[PDB]
Amino acid sequence: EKTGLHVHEKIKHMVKNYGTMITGIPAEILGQNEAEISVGYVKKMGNMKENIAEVVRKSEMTQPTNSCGKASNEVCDLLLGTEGASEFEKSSYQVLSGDGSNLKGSLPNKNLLVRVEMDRFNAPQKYQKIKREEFNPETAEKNKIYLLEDQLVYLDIFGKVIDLGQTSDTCHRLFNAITTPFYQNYILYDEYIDPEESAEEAAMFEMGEIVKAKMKNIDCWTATHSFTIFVPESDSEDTRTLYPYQAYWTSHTLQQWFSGDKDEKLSRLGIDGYIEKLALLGTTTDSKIRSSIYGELFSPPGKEHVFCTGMNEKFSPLRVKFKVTEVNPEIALQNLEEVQEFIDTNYPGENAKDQCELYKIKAQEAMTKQLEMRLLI
Amino acid sequence: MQIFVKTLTGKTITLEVEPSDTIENVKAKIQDKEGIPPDQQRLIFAGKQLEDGRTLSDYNIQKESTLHLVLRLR
Amino acid sequence: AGLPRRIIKETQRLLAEPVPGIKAEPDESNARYFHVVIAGPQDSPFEGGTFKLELFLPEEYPMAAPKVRFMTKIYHPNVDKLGRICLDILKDAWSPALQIRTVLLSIQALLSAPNPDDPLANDVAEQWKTNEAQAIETARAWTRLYAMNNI
Repeated sequence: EKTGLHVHEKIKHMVKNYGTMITGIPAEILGQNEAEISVGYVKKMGNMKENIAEVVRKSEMTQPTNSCGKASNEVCDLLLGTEGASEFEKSSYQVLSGDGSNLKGSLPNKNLLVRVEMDRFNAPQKYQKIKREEFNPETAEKNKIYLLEDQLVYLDIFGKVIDLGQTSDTCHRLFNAITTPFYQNYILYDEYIDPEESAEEAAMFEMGEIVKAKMKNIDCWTATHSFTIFVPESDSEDTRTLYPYQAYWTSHTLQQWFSGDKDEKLSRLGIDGYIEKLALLGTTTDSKIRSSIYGELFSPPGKEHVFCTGMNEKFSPLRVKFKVTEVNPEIALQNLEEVQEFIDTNYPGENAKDQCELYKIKAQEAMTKQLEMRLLI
Repeated sequence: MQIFVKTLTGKTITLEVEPSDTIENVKAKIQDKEGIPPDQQRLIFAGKQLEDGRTLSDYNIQKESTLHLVLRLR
Repeated sequence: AGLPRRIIKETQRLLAEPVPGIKAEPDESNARYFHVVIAGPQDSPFEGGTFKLELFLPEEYPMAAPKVRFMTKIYHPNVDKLGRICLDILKDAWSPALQIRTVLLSIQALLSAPNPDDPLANDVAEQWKTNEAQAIETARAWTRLYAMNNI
């Protein structure tokens, strides 16, 4: 009698209730470390105890993480354990099949944990014609196209020069077709430029269609999002659904994710239904539906129709990468129960709200004591 | 050349870099070391946030420096 | 210069097919500068006000984001003391597929959907999150105080 739904149940209850506390950092360390980073916010005149008080009160050290990756990291070290997850780090991610195949097939009827990473295509959208005489790869702007008199290169994120397979005769033409001075340093995929207007514009159009072509065989990928999904052992093809666990930068915490029961709402999609949506993210070339689906899956509960609109329209194409492994209910529920010991031992209280309010207070005190120390001269 | 990054948890982690490493690079360094994407991290140094188009020498930090990794923002 | 076509055509499309509740004109001198009046949205504490903004296209415009400043005084937690707004993109930066009209629309939306959990003016955000109804009351007062009788 130690289930897969017993680990979902227990980790969800515990995140919901103790927030940042599931990490099991003492409040005294939060306090000191926050004091350290905030020493400089304290006013320098008046009575220092009050000035310190003012900084300590505005703090939010106890509010849970926000980084989608630090959240998924700490899910990992619960469900799997320190050494557990450290050697799940190793496993390389498998990019998702056009249709969803590899994931479905990578989901036995054990107690498994997929960790996803999601990449955005950070391809260049700036270009600059320039003389070769004045180039300097460690001096110029990275992730950009350079058009020399006789060669067409990409400077990449790390500052490597990557040649774009063009003859020097095509380069010569392009360089010299582009004369009007504010298009010397400008953008590749402008929609207001017309090939059937100038030779310049035909050039700018053409160079752009080169770059677009080359670029679909270059690792421009950078990581954007992180989450986990939890797939408890079922006794059926229907009595089986999945539970995704995320946070998001400047949006929501895992705590928040669970309290609006998004995990549950996405488990009511079905497993094929989830992966089919998730698979479409990486394959559609329509921004409006890339945005829709992104919201559906990754927004905080309730803001699904407004998370990816206007300014947060998703324009980069995305690449979902997954990696799987299994979870021994017995090692996980020991990880969790070992956290609940720590809490009840050091932050005793009979409501949980009370146990947190004690944590915060102990944090605040620690912080106050460090600042009091630091600023006595 | 080689720097430190302290989190609020006090988890210091150390990276090997180059003075002409862009700040967008250190975040990927961190990604490889911690599995946190760069879009879900924020680095500050001596008070000042660091922007993505700049380098460590442009912030004037080399050898045994600590950058604070910040994993909560609003 | 004053080109490219992009700026030219954006400026035409804005004058030709404007955004309901938003008027956005180029300055005679400086075609990269824009006087903007946004009406207080219906069903919001700013209903019946008009708010003046300046929108500047930085000289790298198409890929730098335009800078926006509220001229009119406004009691809103996403506009600082100097009338600056958060234009920040979420796990991304400004693409050139984002045009002036998207930012204008976005400010508009922000007036309808004030977000105190991303504060730019802490006193007012802090009052918006606890005494929302007193926040909104003062918001309506300010729009009467500074955003009525403006043309």
